[PDB]
Amino acid sequence: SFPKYKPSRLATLPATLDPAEYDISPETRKAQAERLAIRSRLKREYLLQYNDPNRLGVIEDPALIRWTYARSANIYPNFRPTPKTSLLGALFGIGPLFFWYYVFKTDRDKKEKLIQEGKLDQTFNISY
Amino acid sequence: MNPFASLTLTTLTILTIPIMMSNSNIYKTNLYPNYVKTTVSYAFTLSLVPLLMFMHTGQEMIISNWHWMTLQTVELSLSFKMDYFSVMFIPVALFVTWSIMEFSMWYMHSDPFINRFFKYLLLFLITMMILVTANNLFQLFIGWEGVGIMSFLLIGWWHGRTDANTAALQAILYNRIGDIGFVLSMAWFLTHSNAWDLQQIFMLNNECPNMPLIGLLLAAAGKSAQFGLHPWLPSAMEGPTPVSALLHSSTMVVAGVFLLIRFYPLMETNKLVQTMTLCLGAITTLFTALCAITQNDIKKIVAFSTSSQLGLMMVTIGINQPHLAFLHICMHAFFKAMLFMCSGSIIHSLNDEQDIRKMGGLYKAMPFTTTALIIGSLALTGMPYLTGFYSKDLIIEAVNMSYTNAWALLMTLIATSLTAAYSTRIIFFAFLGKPRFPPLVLINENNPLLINSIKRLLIGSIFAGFIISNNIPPMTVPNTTMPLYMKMTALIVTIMGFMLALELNNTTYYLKFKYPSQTYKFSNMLGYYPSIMHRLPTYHNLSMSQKSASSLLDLIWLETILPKTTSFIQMKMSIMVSNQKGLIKLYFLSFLITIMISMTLFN
Amino acid sequence: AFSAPAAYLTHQQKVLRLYKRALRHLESWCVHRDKYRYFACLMRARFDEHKNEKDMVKATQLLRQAEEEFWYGQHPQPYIFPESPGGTSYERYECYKVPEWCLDDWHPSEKAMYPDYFAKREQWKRLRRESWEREVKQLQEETPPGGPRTEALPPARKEGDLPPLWWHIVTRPRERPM
Amino acid sequence: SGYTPDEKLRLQQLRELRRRWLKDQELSPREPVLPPRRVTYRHSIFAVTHVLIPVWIIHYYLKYHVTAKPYTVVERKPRIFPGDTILETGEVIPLMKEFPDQH
Amino acid sequence: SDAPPLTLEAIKDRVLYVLKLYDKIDPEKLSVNSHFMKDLGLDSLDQVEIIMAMEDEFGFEIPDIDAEKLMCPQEIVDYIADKKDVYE
Amino acid sequence: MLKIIIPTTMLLPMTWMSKHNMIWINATVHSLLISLISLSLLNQLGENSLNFSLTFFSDSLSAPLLVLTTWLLPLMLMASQSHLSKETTTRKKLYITMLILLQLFLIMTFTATELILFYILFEATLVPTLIIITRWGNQTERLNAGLYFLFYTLAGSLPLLVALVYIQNTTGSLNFLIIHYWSHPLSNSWSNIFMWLACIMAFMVKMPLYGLHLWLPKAHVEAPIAGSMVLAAVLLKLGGYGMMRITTILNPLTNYMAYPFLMLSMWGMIMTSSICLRQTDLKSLIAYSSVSHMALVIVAIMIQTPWSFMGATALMIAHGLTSSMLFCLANTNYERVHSRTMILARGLQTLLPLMATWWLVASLTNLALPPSINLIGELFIITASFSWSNITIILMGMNMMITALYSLYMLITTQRGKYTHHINNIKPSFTRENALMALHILPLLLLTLNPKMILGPLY
Ligand SMILES: CCCCCCCCCCCCCCCCCC(=O)OC[C@H](COP(=O)([O-])OCC(O)COP(=O)([O-])OC[C@@H](COC(=O)CCCCCCCCCCCCCCCCC)OC(=O)CCCCCCCCCCCCCCCCC)OC(=O)CCCCCCCCCCCCCCCCC
Ligand SMILES: CCCCCCCCCCCCCCCCC[C@@H](O)O[C@H](CO[C@H](O)CCCCCCCCCCCCCCC)COP(=O)(O)OCC[N+](C)(C)C
Ligand SMILES: CCCCCCCC/C=C\CCCCCCCC(=O)O[C@H](COC(=O)CCCCCCC/C=C/CCCCCCCC)COP(=O)(O)OCCN
Ligand SMILES: CCCCCCCCCCCC(=O)SCCNC(=O)CCNC(=O)[C@H](O)C(C)(C)COP(=O)(O)O
Repeated sequence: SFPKYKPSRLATLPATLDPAEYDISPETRKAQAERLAIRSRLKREYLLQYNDPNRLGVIEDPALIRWTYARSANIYPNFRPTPKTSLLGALFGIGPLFFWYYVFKTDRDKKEKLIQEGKLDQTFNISY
Repeated sequence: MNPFASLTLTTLTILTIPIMMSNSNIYKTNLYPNYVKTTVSYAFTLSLVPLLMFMHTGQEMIISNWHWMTLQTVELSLSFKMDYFSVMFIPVALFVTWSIMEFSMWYMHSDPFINRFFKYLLLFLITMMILVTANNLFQLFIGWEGVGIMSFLLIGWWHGRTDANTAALQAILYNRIGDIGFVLSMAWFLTHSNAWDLQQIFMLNNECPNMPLIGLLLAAAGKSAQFGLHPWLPSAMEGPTPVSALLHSSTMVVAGVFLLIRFYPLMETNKLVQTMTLCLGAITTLFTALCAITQNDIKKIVAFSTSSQLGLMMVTIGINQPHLAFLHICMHAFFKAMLFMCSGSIIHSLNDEQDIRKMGGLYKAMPFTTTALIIGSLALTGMPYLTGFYSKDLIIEAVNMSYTNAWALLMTLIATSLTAAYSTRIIFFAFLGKPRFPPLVLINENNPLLINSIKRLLIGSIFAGFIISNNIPPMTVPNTTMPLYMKMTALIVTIMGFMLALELNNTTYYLKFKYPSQTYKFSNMLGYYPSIMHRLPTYHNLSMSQKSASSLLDLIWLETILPKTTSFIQMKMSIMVSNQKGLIKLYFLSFLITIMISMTLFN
Repeated sequence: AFSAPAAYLTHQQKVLRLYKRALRHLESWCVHRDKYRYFACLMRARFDEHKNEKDMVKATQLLRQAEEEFWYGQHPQPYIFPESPGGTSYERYECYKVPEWCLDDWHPSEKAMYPDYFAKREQWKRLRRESWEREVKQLQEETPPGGPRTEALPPARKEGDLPPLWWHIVTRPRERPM
Repeated sequence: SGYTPDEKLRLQQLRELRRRWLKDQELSPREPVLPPRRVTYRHSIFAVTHVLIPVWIIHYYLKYHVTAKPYTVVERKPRIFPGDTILETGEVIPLMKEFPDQH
Repeated sequence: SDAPPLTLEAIKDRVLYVLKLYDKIDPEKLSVNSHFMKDLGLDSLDQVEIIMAMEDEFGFEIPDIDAEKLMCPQEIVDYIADKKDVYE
Repeated sequence: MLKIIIPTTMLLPMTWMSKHNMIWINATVHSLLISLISLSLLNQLGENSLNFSLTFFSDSLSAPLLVLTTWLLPLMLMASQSHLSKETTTRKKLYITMLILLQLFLIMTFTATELILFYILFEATLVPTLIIITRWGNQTERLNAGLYFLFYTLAGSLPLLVALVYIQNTTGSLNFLIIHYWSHPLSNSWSNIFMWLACIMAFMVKMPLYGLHLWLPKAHVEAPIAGSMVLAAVLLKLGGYGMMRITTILNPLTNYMAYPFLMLSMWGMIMTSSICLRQTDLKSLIAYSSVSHMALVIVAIMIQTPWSFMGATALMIAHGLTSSMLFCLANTNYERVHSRTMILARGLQTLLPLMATWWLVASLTNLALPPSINLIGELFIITASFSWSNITIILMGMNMMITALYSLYMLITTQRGKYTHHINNIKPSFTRENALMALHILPLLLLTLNPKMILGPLY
């Protein structure tokens, strides 16, 4: 026996180490055959559109339009106010602002107090 | 009058003429690389004169020739500094660059865009010369960014390769991380010292505070590829071999170290920053040597050796010996450039093969490269009276004979041992065993360009250390008295590393095979630093950039708050107001209610 | 690369792939030729101990522990050929690969040079044009109803016919165009 | 395993077509039809068009323009050692304190 | 580079050379069109070893899906010629 | 000042009376001549200003903006001449009329000795832009974009007008000179706080602020090439000019009230720079880059120091030129591809090398590479912010890093790699497009030789 490989999000499971691959069955074989049939149909359509000498333009890719539309224009109509979404939006849109405001305010009050007491040594500080 | 200024500006000026002629007809012919090489050689032999004048007299200058914008009490001008550092580093860089272009004449013989390659090399040289001679921080920043952009362009020379573009972007990312500290230092210096000139900065800072020096240290770590920001230098070997030999081995990568050399009057007055510099250099050299001692790509091994030498330079800066670090820069340029040239020659001879597992008997198959690589390895590890001795031996003596940290000294010694280890690894795995290259032998060296370019740097790597050490004036107190055992610490450490690594490598012939240990996996995978740090942060950034920044706030909540709420409220109010069935009974009752309210409320 | 993929990998294909990977990684581990030869023959003997095995469940149990052992000792920095998908020169010359249709946009002064080449190109374009209508018909009449099942293209069956979808396979730029 | 007969035939036809195309890619001896139309010595001219003229321009610009304004070019004030004399003044720096010389 | 423009004659010469150095095959019984599994009585593992020999001889590695269906030396030379774009 | 206004007005009669096939040539020639005429305004004084009359005056803040506005029109005409080829003469003349009207309104706005006249012209610039966006736009969303680009602006600008007239009731004059010479401190009161907000948010909405930047990606994406050029180059600078002109009376209340907007800009620059990293559209990415740069300009203006103002002026000029060039390059890609998606067409350096060089130069100048004026403005603002507070340097450096990252990402995705195989309609770049790129880029590298020309009145 040898030490076992532990998969992670950024280090996925190897293809040859998946327990599902070695569990062969007629249903799995049929599913793979159908997947390859779909891929073959799409490839045949693309090649038929590609090798045509009359075509003098790009081949429109409905997958690409669907991807771009879902990324950009389909976000809001499917949005729902949810405790997860409300809390995450509030956090990532408000917390950093107040955090940086507190940091800069504390720094500037410290600097102003030091100036008022005069113990800052601002000699040669001409350009501002 | 005083030809020092005329010559020292003429060198940099004539370095720019082929860039002007790049739009002429000569750029479209095959004589352009010869034009550039001749220009560089003439620039070197012309810059040899200010060096002679400095060695004779010690003459230094500041040439503030052109006046740029003046901003209230701050004046910005085109000012060049011609101290010892500039007048010494310019000839060495020009010599190395001349050798590099002579080598690239043969190495890039089949590249269609060879004139563009030579133009890029010349532009990088011009930007580096701008960086070295700069007298104010803005010109230094101009050079800092020019060399980085040229490195980005030259790493991704083959833009059809995904990995080249990835490496170029990696280098840009790390150099911008250093740029953060560089800009911090510039801002602090302008705000407090009221100037970016070196003279005023040195004058008004008798006891320099922490922040500007920390910014300078961050910039130096970014550009010199210290441990925190190291992997871009190993990854930069995607570019052509001349690029790896010129930029990422001898000239560009020392720039950050040079920066810390330029601000040494402020460096010596601060103790915490010196300790940070020494620790960073020690950890960098140790880690890079440990990663080097187990690599299979020869170019990767040479790059890791360069990074280890940079860490040693940073240690020397940290122990308050800037001049010795400059001397180390001068010697390292010579011998590391020649080593990379030998590697490129071997690479070309074996039909673009880089892994050492396919390189066998070359001691007799190619003799000139063999002797050049042997001399270079001996100089790098440190052989007495060679070019590497006059620098590295003094580095070791200064480290041993001064008030440092014990751990940094230990890591410096172990790094020296590991340097010997990877040198003997390269020699053994590439020159000693039986041949392992494909049967079609295409080994050839009969070309005057390659031989001349290698032999010039060979003469340099043999004589330049002695000549320069005996020519320059003394700039520090020597360690004239030493323990006898501590005088030979570097030599015995190097010999022990040589012998131990040779004995370990000789056991590969044994007909026994065992699975690797954890230390081998850790050292071969670069401490696993390139994996995690190039997968965990980036993803966690990019995902956020689409999940929170792009979709959650920009597309949903910012849209929900101002526009969508207004639209919904206006639609609801319009529907409520306009939805009247047209029955005058309701309108008349509302009018009666309004009349009653007006009579009972407005009086 | 050229051959169309199959719906799945058979057991013999998997064991051959494991044999190839294991021998390559052993050669990566064993730098010297004699050591590699000895250990590769030892590995071949270890592999051919179970060649005659017949039980399919035991066969699947085999090659699986073998793949795990291979993964444990897979030489994390294996040898890769320069032009291979992991090599140092994988896509060096992809920046010099220019499409053939770019020549259609050349200036007449540029086409004045190399006239024989453009004449041959005109013959090629006519041949592609006359040929294409027939190729579509062959594909239409030869393709099984319900769409293709495997992305394998049939050859030409008549005399004057040409292999369907041949233009962009014949007109590859080069392996080293410049 | 191996090629199917249809695969064999298709590979043969595609390979012969590819070979024909590759042969067609070759050049005839007259293919580069270039239209002509116009409107020590090498080093000797190079050293005067690339070195001497830049030195002349830079020396003129430095001596007659840059040095006109104050503090544009600043020297190092070369070292003064005992036993030296100054051209401007002619006075001689006095010698040192005669330390005991032994080994 | 300085690499000579190798021809199919050279490719077939080198392939036949490598196959003749294979001691499991009698050199006097081998042929250009001689099949591996039947005419020479070679196992599948021996075929993949031949593929490895070709890869280490020509300096490039053939993808496994293409390698596993190469059955005679003639097809191997043809495949290498298509890979390297050999004219004559 | 009428020596510039009257030729711009005569540009209209000339266009209408011009032959059906000579409109573009006449418009370009006379617009370039008017730009040459307006070049004379660069000769400023260290004294007050160039007070031509009671209605119009010039300043070294107004002069570079006026020069850029006059210079933009020939480039806009050259860019628009391509996609309007199949268009009727009357409507092409209408397009040129809209461009001329926009230029005239901008020229009169940048002088504007009085604040009510400034507001009138500053809101008059809205109508031609809305017409251009909603008429000569390709997508169906253009109308929506127009609505946004309208109402946002008015939502900020209507209160300002009220504040303006209120000031004239209290101060008695809205003339800039009298306002400067008779400025009095603002007491920290709720009424003064709301007057500050009314005076400020009108210009903050058009920069735009990070919270109020929603309209900009829509308006930039759905507008034609000329609309995108004029929006990115000049129309965004109106808010900065108004803020620099109006912050004189807002002191000392600016110190307290600057905090929310300073925080919003300092975080929104990071937010938009990160948004640029994950973007499937070129125009949207350029728009978000513009948002980041204008957020930096907002920070500079709110800091209210001489170095802040100098860096702000330099950054506005440089960003205008750079964004116009980037939009032009994206439109040149789109006219061949008709998809406007980064990942669709790739490896264009192989097919169009000179255009790849133009792309590289545009990306470098957007990356703030020294000694470009982009870097000069960025560095001046960074130094002023460091003087304001030493902790801002972290956010500024992060912004620089992400800016370089997304700039080189844009360059590499479109120029490097392997070309798309099925795309075959990529014709060689025309002389017009190359001339447009050169005329965009040369002024930047010439202005870096004379930075004081664009550093503003506080130089
Ligand atoms: C005061 C008196 C002064 C004198 C003192 C005495 C003089 C010297 C005494 C000798 C002492 C040891 C010298 C032998 C070195 C070992 C070489 C060896 O046998 O390697 C094979 C062997 C494994 O080989 P393999 O896996 O079968 O590889 C398969 C083939 O060989 C694959 O082969 P390949 O063809 O791929 O490549 C072969 C390559 C590949 O070999 C490797 O894999 C290298 C990996 C091990 C060697 C690295 C040693 C350097 C140590 C620096 C560590 C700094 C601290 C790091 C902290 C780590 C924290 C986790 O090997 C080499 O080329 C040579 C390797 C380096 C040896 C030559 C230089 C080392 C001697 C210098 C050490 C001290 C003298 C300094 C002198 C100055 C005076 C003070 O390595 C080991 O078994 C490791 C031995 C030592 C490792 C110590 C680190 C263990 C860390 C674990 C945790 C520790 C606690 C941390 C707790 C933290 C909690 C927070
Ligand atoms: C949405 C995307 C961005 C859009 C623009 C956002 C920026 C606008 C925000 C305006 C800045 C804040 C407004 C008022 C700031 C005054 C300072 C105050 O916050 O501090 C304390 C003020 O105390 C409390 O804040 C009282 C006010 C509380 C009521 C305000 C609601 C708080 C959250 C609402 C946010 C919604 C804003 C947007 C509306 C559409 C100090 O207490 P005190 O010394 O006594 O008062 C000093 C002022 N005096 C002298 C005139 C009296
Ligand atoms: C993109 C959308 C941005 C919208 C901008 C809105 C912010 C501007 C502030 C709200 C409008 C106020 C306009 C006031 C014009 C200035 C006049 C003024 O300040 O005079 C004050 C008047 O001040 C007021 O009356 C202001 C009252 C506000 C009424 C309208 C409320 C609108 C919404 C307020 C909540 C939002 C606050 C922040 C909005 C920021 C935008 C997001 C003095 O009044 P007197 O009676 O003359 O004093 C005598 C005694 N000394
Ligand atoms: C350093 C890397 C370490 C890697 C470690 C790897 C360890 C390997 C251990 C292997 C263990 C086994 O035997 S796993 C054994 C897997 N099961 C079988 O092989 C059953 C039937 N075999 C076949 O059918 C084959 O195709 C065959 C007949 C061989 C040829 O067929 P051909 O006629 O088509 O050539």
